[PDB]
Parts: sequence; C-alpha cells; structure tokens
Amino acid sequence: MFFIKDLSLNITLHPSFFGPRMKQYLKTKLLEEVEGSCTGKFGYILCVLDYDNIDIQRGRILPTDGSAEFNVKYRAVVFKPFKGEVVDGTVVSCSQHGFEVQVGPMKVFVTKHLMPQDLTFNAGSNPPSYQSSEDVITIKSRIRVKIEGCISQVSSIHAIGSIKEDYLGAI
Amino acid sequence: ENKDMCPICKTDRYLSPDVKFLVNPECYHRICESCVDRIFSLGPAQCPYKGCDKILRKNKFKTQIFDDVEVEKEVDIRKRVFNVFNKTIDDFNGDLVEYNKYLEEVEDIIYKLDHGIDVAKTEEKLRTYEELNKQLIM
Amino acid sequence: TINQLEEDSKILVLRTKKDKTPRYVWYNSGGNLKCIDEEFVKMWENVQLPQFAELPRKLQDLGL
Ligand SMILES: [Zn+2]
Ligand SMILES: [Zn+2]
Repeated sequence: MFFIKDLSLNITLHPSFFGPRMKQYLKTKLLEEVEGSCTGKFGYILCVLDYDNIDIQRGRILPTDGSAEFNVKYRAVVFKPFKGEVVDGTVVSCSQHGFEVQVGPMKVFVTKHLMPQDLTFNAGSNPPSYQSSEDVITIKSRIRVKIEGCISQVSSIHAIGSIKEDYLGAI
Repeated sequence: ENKDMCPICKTDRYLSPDVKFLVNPECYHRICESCVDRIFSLGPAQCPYKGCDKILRKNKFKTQIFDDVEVEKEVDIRKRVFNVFNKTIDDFNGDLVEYNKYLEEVEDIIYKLDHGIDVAKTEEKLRTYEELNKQLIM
Repeated sequence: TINQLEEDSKILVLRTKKDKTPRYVWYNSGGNLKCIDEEFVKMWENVQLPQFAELPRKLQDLGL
C-alpha cells in the first residue's frame, strides 16, 4: 500500500559542513538517505513531501568526533506491503520454484506449491514460461498476485504471494 | 448426530464441544471448525466426508438448526425460485384461479428441482429462470 | 495351552526365553489389549501430570 506518514530521522554532519548554508546540506542529506532506501518499520520509502517547510529543530553536539546530530521531522510517501493483500505485478525472473512477480519496488515470490494444479512449468520456451490450461505466464505478462505473508527486515523487505485462490492469476 | 459431525472429529462431546459444525450448500456434510478452516484455508478442495468428492468452496457457509437435508434443500430452492419468479402476474388484478394455477406451476418447478427427475426438465427450469430474470430486468 | 488361552484365560510373565520361563498363574478378564498401538503407548508415557491441586483445576477449566 502507498501511504503517507510523518517520519523523523537523525542526521549526522561533519564539522566541515557548519557554513551558514548548512540547512540546505541537511535537506540534501535528508533526500540522499531517505528517498529510494527502505526501512523495516515503515516499508519502502518512495518520496518526501513538503520540501520547503522542513523543520530543523535544534542541532546537538555529541562528545567525541565533534560531528553534529539533528532530529528532523518531515512528511513522506512510503510503500508498505501487508499480509493477504491483493496486488498486481509483472514477472521479471523465472524459477522452477515459481516466478518472481515485480510489484513496485518489491520483488514478491510465488511458490510453485501455492499455485493451482493446472499451472505447469515450461522450461523449453525462451524465456521459460508457466503454461496452464488457458493462461500462459511469461515475463512481460501481467499477473494479479494475492500476497500471503511479508517479511520486515531492516533495510530489506521481501514478501510471498499466491494465485491459487479464485479471481487471481494472469491479468 | 452426536456420533457423526466430522469424519475426523466425530466424537468431541468429551473434548468440550466448543467448535461449531459448518455445512457447505454443495455437499450437505457436517465439518467441524478446525478442519474446514484448514480445508478452505489450504485451497478449495473436497471434504473427505465418507469419501465425498464435491468441492468445498471458501466461505459461503450457514448455521443449521437441523430440519433434514430434504426440507432444508426444499426451502432453499423454494426461497430462491420464489425470488426468481417474484410476484409476476400475482396480485395484478385480484384473480384467484389463474393465481393458484401459477403458484401450482411454481411449486411443481420446485418439486422437479428437489427431485431432479432425469437432469432434463430442471435445465428447462433454469432457462425459465434466465427468461424470468430477463423479464425482471426490462 | 497358555499361548492358546488368549486374553486372560491363562496369564504369565515372559522373563527369559532360555531358562524355561518362570511362570505365573492368575486370572482377570481381558489383559490382552495389544491392539493399542506402540505409538499410543509412547504418547501416553510422555504426558507429564501436573502434581498437587493443579490437575483438578486444569480439568475444571476444560469442562471435565
Ligand atoms: Zn474435525
Ligand atoms: Zn462434502
């Protein structure tokens, strides 16, 4: 799901970045680290709304090294998967255990055992495709996958989907 | 019965019977909670109720106060066909003869459905349901 | 005759099959019950009973 949440991050700056323009640098860092990365607590961070009204609060000096620590509160658009969530995706890589569906920035995997019996694996084709009794699952094909479980590891999120139930499969 | 309510859980009276016993309308078979939940949770497959082969679907269950499968099927089909026929040419003017004749036709259709005959007249009754639905849409 | 007298018609205690088997001469009713699978016996010995008054409370919570 594509949600919007106010996140807070502690930014560390080197003593060489204490110019009057340092605020800009903050925002710069606040982009370079937050946009594109991922967190196991809020999901894949997509974008960061409100770039002009970014609160800076007050910077504190930690003991050694002399680097500066900041607490920034902002608003960001993030993407977080959920268990048992119907999503759509396109296949990228194919495997004998199942094809790897691509849903946004997340690469969900579908186990072969979590597939109907009529859906069979075909390696003789290029690329290897899953041929069923009516639908042919190829790379560029669009498949509606129902996510059964999700894993929220730090800076790394992988989920498992299935298409065995009704109203699923290729789009 | 107190001796058959699930092929795996047929005697749960001394195990504190706190689980219900659902029945699928496409099987008419009693299955306890912990079993059917795994059944439709692992995929729409058939229940092993005395070697049953009819597929049990996900959800679409019902609570049963037990009035025999014959009367339960006759009241389910009775209500469904009663909703398909609706009130077409019933209280349109106040006639009693043609109204009772049409009710006799509807009840004869429900009778042919609960008896099945030879799987030939019931299909014509299904086409009659599609025709009546087409008349209700217009 | 002891082997032919099935189910507590003639009981004994098989000790060793090399010393004429020191026997035993008592009677009850069934005594066989070898239809009880060995797996059920292994699952019966692995159950650790809650001592003291914990067992009646654990049985009154289940409804027995
Ligand atoms: Zn059961
Ligand atoms: Zn059944």
